Amino acid sequence: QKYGSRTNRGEVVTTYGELQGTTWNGGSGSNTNVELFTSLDEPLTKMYKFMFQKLMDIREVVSIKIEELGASLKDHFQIDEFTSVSLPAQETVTVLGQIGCDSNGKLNSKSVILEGDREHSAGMQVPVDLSELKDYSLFPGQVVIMEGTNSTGRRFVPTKLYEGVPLPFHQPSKEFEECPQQMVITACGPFTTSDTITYDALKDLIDIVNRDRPDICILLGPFLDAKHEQIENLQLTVTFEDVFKRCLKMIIEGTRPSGCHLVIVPSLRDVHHDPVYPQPPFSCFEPAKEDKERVHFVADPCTLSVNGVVIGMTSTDLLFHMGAEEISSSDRFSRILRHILTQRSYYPLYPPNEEINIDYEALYSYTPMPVTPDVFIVPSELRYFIKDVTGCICINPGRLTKGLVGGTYARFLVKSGAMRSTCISAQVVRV
Amino acid sequence: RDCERFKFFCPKCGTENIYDNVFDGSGLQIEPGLKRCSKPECDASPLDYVIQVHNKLLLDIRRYIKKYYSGWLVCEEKTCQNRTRRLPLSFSRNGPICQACSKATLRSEYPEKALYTQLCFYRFIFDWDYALEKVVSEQERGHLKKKLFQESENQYKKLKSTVDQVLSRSGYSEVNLSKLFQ
Amino acid sequence: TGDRKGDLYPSSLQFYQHPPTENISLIEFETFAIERLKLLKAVENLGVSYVKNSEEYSKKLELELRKLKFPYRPLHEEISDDVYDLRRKDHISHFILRLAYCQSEDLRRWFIQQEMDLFKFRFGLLTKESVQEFLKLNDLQYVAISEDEKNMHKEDLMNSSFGLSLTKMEDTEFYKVPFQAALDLVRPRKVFLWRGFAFIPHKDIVSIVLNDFRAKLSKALALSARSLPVVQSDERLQPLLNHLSHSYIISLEQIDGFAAKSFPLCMRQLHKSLRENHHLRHGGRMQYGLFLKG
Ligand code: SF4
Ligand SMILES: [Zn+2]
Ligand SMILES: [Zn+2]
Repeated sequence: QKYGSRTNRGEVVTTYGELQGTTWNGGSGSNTNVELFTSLDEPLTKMYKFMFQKLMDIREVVSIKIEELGASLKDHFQIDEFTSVSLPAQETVTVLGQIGCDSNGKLNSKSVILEGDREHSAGMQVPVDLSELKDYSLFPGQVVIMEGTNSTGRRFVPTKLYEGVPLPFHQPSKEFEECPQQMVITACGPFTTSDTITYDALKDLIDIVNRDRPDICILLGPFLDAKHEQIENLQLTVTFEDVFKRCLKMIIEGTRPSGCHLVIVPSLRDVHHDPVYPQPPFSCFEPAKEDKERVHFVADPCTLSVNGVVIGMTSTDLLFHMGAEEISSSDRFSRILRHILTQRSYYPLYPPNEEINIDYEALYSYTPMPVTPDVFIVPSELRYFIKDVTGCICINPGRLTKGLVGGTYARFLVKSGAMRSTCISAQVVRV
Repeated sequence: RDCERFKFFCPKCGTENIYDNVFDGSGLQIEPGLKRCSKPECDASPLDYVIQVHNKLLLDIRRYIKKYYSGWLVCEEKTCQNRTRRLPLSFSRNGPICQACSKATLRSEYPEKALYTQLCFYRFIFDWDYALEKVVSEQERGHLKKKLFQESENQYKKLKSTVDQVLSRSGYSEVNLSKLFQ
Repeated sequence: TGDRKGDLYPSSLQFYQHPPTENISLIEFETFAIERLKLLKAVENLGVSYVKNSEEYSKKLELELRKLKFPYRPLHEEISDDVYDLRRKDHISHFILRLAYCQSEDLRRWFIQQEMDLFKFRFGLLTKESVQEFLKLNDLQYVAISEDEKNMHKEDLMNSSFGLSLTKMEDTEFYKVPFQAALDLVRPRKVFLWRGFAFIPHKDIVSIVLNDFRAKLSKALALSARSLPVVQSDERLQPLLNHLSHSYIISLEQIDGFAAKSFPLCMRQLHKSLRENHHLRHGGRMQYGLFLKG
């Protein structure tokens, strides 16, 4: 009722980049090449056996994460030697470690501990005293290098916190120099109103897709939300798989006129899918022979290449997860986004939030960020935004539905080699 | 004996039904658990709402997987009993060293064996053939190995297929024999 | 060959040369380990109690193999899925026990002995055809002569094998073996030698096979003991392997109690005297023995 009678349909709630006309048109995915970013590491494309984690394996994965990031930072900063975190230090020493909270609550400036890696510290921890640090921004699981002293052997006092070093951007090949600008419409779940299971917002978005004919449509989960009031109280008369199959058929068949490449990203809130992160791609739907080349069932997180433009995307609410734990000396979202980019992982928070199941071997294998993406799609319960963080266009299109009321989606234009202005324009628009 | 039993609320009467075996009752009065509601005044058959049973089973499996991946650790020392989500990299020969007392090992609150046994139990409470062979007696087996229960057998097979599918994706739980023998 | 099978397990008997490469579950690991430990302990107990050639030994060993579901009989049908499963069991369990039984020389010897015994039994249950198949699959190359060569040396073969009739000989096929393996036959001149090979008809052969097996197995155990540090770090498998060898797989005392209440006064007196002096004259012995029989 409330959604159907909305009056702000099509309103542009946020804008960035070159001004464009009131109407956006795309190439219908004609001269479009969508693939997974070809990096050294193989992508997650199939289910991996889970529910069996050895504490030793988790220890090894965390330790190697710290060690690898510290090695890269040491080469970049020309640091001579790292020192064990636990040992006393009367003079200033450089220490590599990861941040954490001394208790189970939320991190605060008086509850910070630094845990070293196995190579340099035997995994030992030390309390941290942030009284002598003038500026800082710390979240649990953050790999840091600090110059400080430990006079009592019991409390590390940092004096310098080395800044993060983001990965270099992608240097596109000339193969896509002559390709036109590409239009991407991105939306995130939930796709149905809190009190309905009819997917009205999804129908409106599909109508928008057919109207504007974008080159890529990135749909992020959930598609059958686990927190939907109907799902939790067991009022559904059909199986979860059937509802999800109906939703996917609606999406794929309804986009036939647009000829738009669909990129489907699962969510941890998908009640019908495996609850593990990194999430494998959906595998319960077989597109018809006429839609096989258009539909891309990708994994969470995903690094996509679109005519040379690298788009990073994750369904996980990274900003909400890290905002609850980040502590700063004095834009918060920009700080968190820079933290994500500099840590070079799509989920650097450790321990994770209570709402995400992390398989740490798969996390090690499939969460490293190959490069710094040209566009980074990070849907969040927080407010929509389009930010420029260290040259990367971070887009939060919100969620298509916000409770009983309609939500928002985003549309942006990407061209490889433009001007670094790989993102010509971007807009958060209302549904 | 330490596994949670399958709780299903009747859609009609709303009374909880606890399922711990494929079959309920003794002798010729034995029938599959999902044939009749636990409330005598209730005539609703849970086998009618098998879609709801499937959905509740999937939700329960999600709940147990979430419990396992929460990664809660408790100190084995009675005088410490420190409970943390964070796994420290400082290990003794027995496992992670508790950072509250620095003298005892942290044990998983919900180990992999617990989740594996829970999934195996959910498979057990829907294993028609196993119940017939092992649990059920001779006269009861004869009474249950006839018609009038074929539909219930098919529905139970479908419900067991879900737990089998979940277990097929479990590593427990995996031993790589290549790493052992070289 | 249902879903994920292959030619990896041609024959029932094997020398256990190639380690398994699969990824198995912890439950499967434990089940296989314990089951083969039961099998080997049964082999040891039956060897102590009975003569290994005895029929009681064979019957009890067959019963144990059937109870634990291990391959013991051939099947001239094909590689049925169930059969495949059994063979897989055998192959994995063996190596698991190797990991369990390589830490100490004592243990090693024990393992070897039991394994040899089992192998011998299984060989004893192999039909000649199957036997040859086995001898081929492992490149043992113990003959098999052609029919044409057999006719070529017909008279020599006839005079070589004791008590072999013309037609019956025509119904038999020989094998070619290096003479270094037929020492016990050549030494008393009961098998023909031609160009360094003995022509042996279709009891002693098992011995040679076993010798080879034992050599291999000893070598393997040495290597396993050399590769122990890699396994000790896997806590999951440490409680099992480190302690598998010590893994569990009317009463006289109450008589005194009976003496309190049920025993008639005669037996009470006899029992009191017996426990006081640990000796009874003949009459007491007879009376008390008959009562305890009763
Ligand atoms: S002989 Fe023993 S049982 Fe019989 S009357 Fe005497 S005391 Fe009683
Ligand atoms: Zn009822
Ligand atoms: Zn403790």
